[PDB]
Amino acid sequence: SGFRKMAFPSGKVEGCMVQVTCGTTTLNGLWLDDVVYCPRHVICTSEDMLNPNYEDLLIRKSNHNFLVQAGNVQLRVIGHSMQNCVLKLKVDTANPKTPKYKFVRIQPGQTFSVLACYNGSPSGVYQCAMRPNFTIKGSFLNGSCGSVGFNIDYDCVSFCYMHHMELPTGVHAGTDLEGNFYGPFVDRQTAQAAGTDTTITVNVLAWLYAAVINGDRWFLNRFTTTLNDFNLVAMKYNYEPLTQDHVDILGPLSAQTGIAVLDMCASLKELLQNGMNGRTILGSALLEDEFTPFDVVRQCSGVTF
Amino acid sequence: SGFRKMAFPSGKVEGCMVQVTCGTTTLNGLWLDDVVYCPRHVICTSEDMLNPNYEDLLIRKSNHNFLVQAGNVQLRVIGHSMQNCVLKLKVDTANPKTPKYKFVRIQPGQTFSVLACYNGSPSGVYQCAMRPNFTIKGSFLNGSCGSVGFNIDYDCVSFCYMHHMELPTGVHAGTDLEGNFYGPFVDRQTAQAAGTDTTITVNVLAWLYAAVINGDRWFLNRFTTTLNDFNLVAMKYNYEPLTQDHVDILGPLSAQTGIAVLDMCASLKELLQNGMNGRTILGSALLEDEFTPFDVVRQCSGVTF
Ligand SMILES: COC1(CS(=O)(=O)N2C[C@@H](C(=O)Nc3cncc4ccccc34)c3cc(Cl)ccc3C2=O)CC1
Ligand SMILES: COC1(CS(=O)(=O)N2C[C@@H](C(=O)Nc3cncc4ccccc34)c3cc(Cl)ccc3C2=O)CC1
Ligand SMILES: [Cl-]
Repeated sequence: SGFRKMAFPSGKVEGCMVQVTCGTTTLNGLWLDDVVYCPRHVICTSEDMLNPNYEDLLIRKSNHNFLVQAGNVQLRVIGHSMQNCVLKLKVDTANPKTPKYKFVRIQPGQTFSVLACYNGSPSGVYQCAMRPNFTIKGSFLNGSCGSVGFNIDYDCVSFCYMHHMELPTGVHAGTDLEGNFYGPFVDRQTAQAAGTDTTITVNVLAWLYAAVINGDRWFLNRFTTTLNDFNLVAMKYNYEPLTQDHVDILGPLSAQTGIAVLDMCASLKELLQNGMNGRTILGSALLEDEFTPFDVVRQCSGVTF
Repeated sequence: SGFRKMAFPSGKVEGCMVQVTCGTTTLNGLWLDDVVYCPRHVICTSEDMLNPNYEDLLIRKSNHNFLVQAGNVQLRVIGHSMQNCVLKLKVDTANPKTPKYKFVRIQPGQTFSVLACYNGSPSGVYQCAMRPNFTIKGSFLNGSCGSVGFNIDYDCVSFCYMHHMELPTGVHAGTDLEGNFYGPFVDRQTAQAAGTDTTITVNVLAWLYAAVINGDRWFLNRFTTTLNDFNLVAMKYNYEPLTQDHVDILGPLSAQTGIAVLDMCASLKELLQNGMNGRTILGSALLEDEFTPFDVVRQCSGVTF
């Protein structure tokens, strides 16, 4: 029993964190095999940030202009290249702590663990989700650039996010490990704003199933709904549309609890209308959307209470 | 910006997790130097658990009855002894991954990171607090016994909790690393209940300071109060008493935000008597009490390990 916002154990990722310095700028890098990956804005001065010409700035750099530090050991840079918004520094030593890994680009609604780092040193681990507006609600300060997001399903680490910037609303933007930004963002200090955010409906449904598995049913009702009537209602509460894909994905949780997806959809509709009336669901007074169907299956028991 | 329930990086602890098997029972162990620490109930069958005489059960065991597995390597048990509710298995190999460590007994209200393990393999990391009723609200399934709680102080891991059991309410009970239970619990299959819980007042105040640092000030008011007046209010809402020690500990957060601790108490008093009125604080509709004053400072300043 219990249901917590659970992050993956960070040890496999901690062994890859390094500190990258280019002139006056210092940030974090990810050292896998003989390559160190970091945000390309490490080559920028504060006077460059508005409209940087990265190719022009990079062509003026040599290998020895990049200082890479792993613990208290200096790594020797023997090559450098740019792939989209990520800089790849070839080093003379393969990381002995390199775990089995993959680079994956995730979709909105997907969750991951973030290992927040400063000066190549991990300071904390937390779980978060890729918001529908392609931002993440992280906890990041100046110097956290280069911190990564990952999932560790089985023994392989799937890297899905590298931190690049904070937007004026306090939310964060970054790229996949191939340097492609999530969302309509750019690595420039120009005016950029996150689009209107929405609640991840399939994730709220998954979390309602997690509550049934753990013994709670106060929110269920005798009603059902069509998929379209649910979306007509939920979108009036800024909820993302629920697709047939989402309904199919919730199939196993539906079979485990005995509650059809569209019946859980009717329960959600009622919750949005009534609020909780002083009650909580899994220790929360809000509807939680940062647990996917896959997270619920991984954390909860296979036997309903 | 941002504020997350953040756990310490788990890597130093992951390198210590092993699987302990005694007959039919399998659980987790903590391997530090040449000793493996695990719950002493590993020697119990389902019949023994009803009324166990642990010394009598232990005297029957030999070193070879205990199977200890570190990754895919079998460790050789060369001795065994009991300290309170923890079993100590002496092994022929010192753990090469043993970090700098201490065993500390924490007090209610203090927080720690939990590395949830199954079969000696870490599956997740989450942050939680020692509740005033000495239980923890964890996320644990069968096989999680032996999972540990810890904090990191500079480069030293302070082990403070080892998981033993789940109570009927779904909350958890365990011991320090010297086998002393937190709370009025015993290690046996018998009816036990968590006492009435209370809210950790100094922690709610710390979290209100965190919200102010993050630009959430709607709950601030022009009022102040006294320790006597506020403690009457706290007693009424099942809040733990606030002492002069708590006020002193909140001193730095008070100086950083410009809000005197009893100024923040008058905000908390108004929140208790009147609610949030449809508003949230740091994305929560409840008053959060699982962040200590030190956690707020550490996360708002980026301390690394
Ligand atoms: C909105 O103003 C901020 C960010 S900034 O310092 O002005 N800044 C510097 C930098 C940036 O965001 N860095 C940071 C990353 N993560 C969390 C940060 C929390 C505080 C300070 C900086 C942080 C950046 C990088 C790129 Cl690729 C593009 C733009 C910027 C940029 O705008 C103060 C929040
Ligand atoms: C309250 O009923 C439960 C627990 S139990 O299975 O009946 N049980 C087994 C065991 C125990 O708690 N184990 C578990 C620990 N953590 C999470 C667990 C989730 C499910 C099952 C077991 C879990 C235990 C150990 C000690 Cl030292 C003393 C007593 C017990 C005990 O009572 C069904 C939840
Ligand atoms: Cl995805």
